[PDB]
Amino acid sequence: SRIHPTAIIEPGAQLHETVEVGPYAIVGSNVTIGARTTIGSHSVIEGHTTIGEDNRIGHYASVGGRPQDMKYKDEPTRLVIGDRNTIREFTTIHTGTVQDAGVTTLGDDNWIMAYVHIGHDCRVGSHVVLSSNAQMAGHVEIGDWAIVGGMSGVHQYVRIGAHSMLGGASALVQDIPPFVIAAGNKAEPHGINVEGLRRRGFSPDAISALRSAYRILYKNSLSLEEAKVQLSELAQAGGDGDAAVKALVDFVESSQRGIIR
Amino acid sequence: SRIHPTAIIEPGAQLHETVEVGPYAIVGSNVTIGARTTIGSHSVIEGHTTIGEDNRIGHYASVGGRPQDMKYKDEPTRLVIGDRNTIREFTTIHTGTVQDAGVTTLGDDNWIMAYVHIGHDCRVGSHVVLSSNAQMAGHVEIGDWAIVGGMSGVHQYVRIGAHSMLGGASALVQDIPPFVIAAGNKAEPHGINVEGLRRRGFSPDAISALRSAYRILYKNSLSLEEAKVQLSELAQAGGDGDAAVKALVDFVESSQRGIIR
Amino acid sequence: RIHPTAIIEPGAQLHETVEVGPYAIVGSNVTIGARTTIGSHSVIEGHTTIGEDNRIGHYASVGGRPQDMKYKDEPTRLVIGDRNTIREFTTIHTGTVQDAGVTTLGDDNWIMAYVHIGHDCRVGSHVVLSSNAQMAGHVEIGDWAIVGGMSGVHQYVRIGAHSMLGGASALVQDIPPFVIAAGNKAEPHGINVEGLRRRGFSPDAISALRSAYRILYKNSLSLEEAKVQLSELAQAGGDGDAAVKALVDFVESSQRGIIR
Repeated sequence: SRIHPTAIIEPGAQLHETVEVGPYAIVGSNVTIGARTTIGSHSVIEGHTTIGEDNRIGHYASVGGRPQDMKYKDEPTRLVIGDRNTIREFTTIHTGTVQDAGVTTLGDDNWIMAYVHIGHDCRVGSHVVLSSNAQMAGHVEIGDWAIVGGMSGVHQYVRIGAHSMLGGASALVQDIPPFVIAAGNKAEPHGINVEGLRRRGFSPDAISALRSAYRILYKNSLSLEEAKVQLSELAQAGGDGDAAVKALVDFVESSQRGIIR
Repeated sequence: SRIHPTAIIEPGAQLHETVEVGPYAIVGSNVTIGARTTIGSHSVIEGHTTIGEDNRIGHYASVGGRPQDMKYKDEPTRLVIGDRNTIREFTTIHTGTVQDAGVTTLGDDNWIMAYVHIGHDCRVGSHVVLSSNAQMAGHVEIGDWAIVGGMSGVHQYVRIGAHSMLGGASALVQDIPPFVIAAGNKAEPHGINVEGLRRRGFSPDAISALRSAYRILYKNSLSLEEAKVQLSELAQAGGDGDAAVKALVDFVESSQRGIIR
Repeated sequence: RIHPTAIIEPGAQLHETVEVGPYAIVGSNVTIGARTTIGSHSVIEGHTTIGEDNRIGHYASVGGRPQDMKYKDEPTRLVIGDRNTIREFTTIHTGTVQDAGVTTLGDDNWIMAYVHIGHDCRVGSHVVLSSNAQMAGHVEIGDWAIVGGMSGVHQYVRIGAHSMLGGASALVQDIPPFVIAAGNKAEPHGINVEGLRRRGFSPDAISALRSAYRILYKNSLSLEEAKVQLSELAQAGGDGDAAVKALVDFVESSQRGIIR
């Protein structure tokens, strides 16, 4: 049996014929699951939840549970998950709220370790690593390739930029710009994520441009507005780093909570 | 049917006819559950445990497990939970120890989020919010309406005053006085919980008296002895704030671990 | 003894006296020795060997695969000894072929709820891991060590025997044996005197260790100077000499360095 005889697939659940479901797991009536996804023993998949293909969901995974927001009134809010995600034990990923945009999202190729909590209305990209017991409150955005260290907590509405890194045992209450390492309680910036950018194929010129960008943003007493002018010009320098610097200034121009400093 | 056929209700458990119990849940022989309480799938309710009415206990909730105290020798100690509590996933609430009063207590209208841990002999009031992965070691008192932020740890024997707030990712090793906001590792005081109090119906004059009390206690260079005298006088001003200030000074005077500074 | 709803995969080797509660699962490569009990909903898997007189609670994930992205399904191992208490929502993982292929726990350990023991950890005996203490890969924990609740331990850190880590601490370097540490990040705060007394260390041995602590941390010595002076104390033939030797051998073998 691809579906264990002790699993409960509630009428209405839509599972591709190739989906495997382990013992004592439950799949709710409003769940849709794509090809080759596996669900481990004791997991509960619920909510108005769409899961993609080739996902490896472990034991005791709570996927699609309702928001922990006291304003939630049982609205059929949504959770959408892409492909090739690894989701480990004692994880929680919640659906959205009608006060925001009604949907929590997770992309592709993510690595979600044990005890990780993804609150209502989060938007997580692709190739993200969420280490053990990393916990995000509502409406957190996490860009592609970001790494969140273990036993870290992230405040509601915070944005974590693409290719950024949050050290373990950190408390993050403002935005991490893309490409930046942050750490501490509360978390502060500590340079460009050089090791990460090297492993991902960024050139020494692109990395060197981002080091300049970091200096401009943090180490010259520039106001955020003054920094944006300088960063915008650096983004047009004609170098390997142009696109990366443009992503940085687009992220800082759009910050709600402001950025860590 | 209200009790899922795969749920195990041990002979001797006393459930009101309207209690619902989901798949693969277990309810122990010494458990009592009152009207309209729902127990989610995979949950284990055990110990000498009394649960009230209209409680919403989610999946994978461990309610009434034995103390994690090396002195515990399988005594039939108790856990008492009131009415209208919401208890989410991967939660742990333990019975008491015979070295204290043999009981852990939770009142009514509490919001207990995922990964929350309530150790032996805790005394939790009503309208309390315990955010995700807030963990309380043994013998912690939590006053009505208090809020504890996510990923926060509270040392054994700490008291959390009514209407106080502890920020996320904080470590609390001394008492938080009622009406006070605190944050950090270790946690320090950061003023009166002004907006909380206003939303709960505290008058402008009551809040102003509490702001004055906060300065007396923390900002005016007074010894603890001098602050207690001045607080005792402020509590007799004849204003709306009198009862709140009295509660504050009565709390300060009863502290055994001391108050946060 | 085995609840009818428990799933014991063919191949699992359980002593006749092992008890297994409702809805628990024991994998085909697991061995479990005499008088060990497994609570409801627990999943015991991997190439896992568990000893005698263990008390494993509900929702215990024991023998799960490494969270290392390099893991490719190799038959790596977890070994647990005797008389361990392992509480709820715990995770203990097997090893990786990039280290020595095995995660190990000794005897008489107290493993509280939400504790995480990552791949390739090596945990001794009489260790207390308090609620939600989490250890990344390749963490070594010496005998009698106590790790406080909601603390995180970086990969490859070594916790010395008889040490203590306070709650809500973040440990990124080694704790020498016999030392108290606390904070985010964790810093040293003296010899664990109360611990040593309870465990039978003599007053002379404790005084030697306090002297050793000052040499290492309080006397403005370089590491190289401190090591020579600790070695000279270890050679002086007093009660406590073996303990001081253990300290300097630990400091000399540190890869990540010691907390300061």
